[PDB]
Order: sequence, then C-alpha cells, then structure tokens
Amino acid sequence: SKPGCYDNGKHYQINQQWERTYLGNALVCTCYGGSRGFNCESKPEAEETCFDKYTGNTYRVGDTYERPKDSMIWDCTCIGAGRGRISCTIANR
Repeated sequence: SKPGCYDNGKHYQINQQWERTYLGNALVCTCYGGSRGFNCESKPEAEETCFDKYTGNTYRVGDTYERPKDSMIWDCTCIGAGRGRISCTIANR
C-alpha cells in the first residue's frame, strides 16, 4: 500500500501535472491521488466552437444541427472538443 503517480517512467507526486502523449500526440496529465488517479488531456486550446469544413460556418459545441446528404438523413453533432468530431448518425426516429 502506497500512493503516488507513476507516468512516463517518472515518479511524480499527487496533485502534480506532467506532459505525456496519447498514442503519439500531445497529452498533459494531472494526478489526483492513489485512488482518484489521473486524467490525461491534449494541449488545451479553448473548446467550444466548430467550422464545418463542408461549408465553413460557425457552430457551438452545445448545439446540434442536421445535415441532409444523399438519400439518407443524419443528425450531425458539433462534437468538436479536441478539434472537430462532428458525428453524423442516422435519425433516431
């Protein structure tokens, strides 16, 4: 039994922050203890906005917007966050 935070082959102390990588991309990490653990995250850069490479409009992350494409309707969601994860899944109903 012993607390601490082992990452990147280093021995940091709880409540400590360090820089890592998720597979192969920037990814910071913050220790919360031996029980809470740590939650990594990519170099923050203001999360709350889109672009819509399709046309290039402005949409928030807290709002959905359908997008008619082809003979199939989908409900695209401005799931930017990290950058742009606009998920478009067929209508629920």
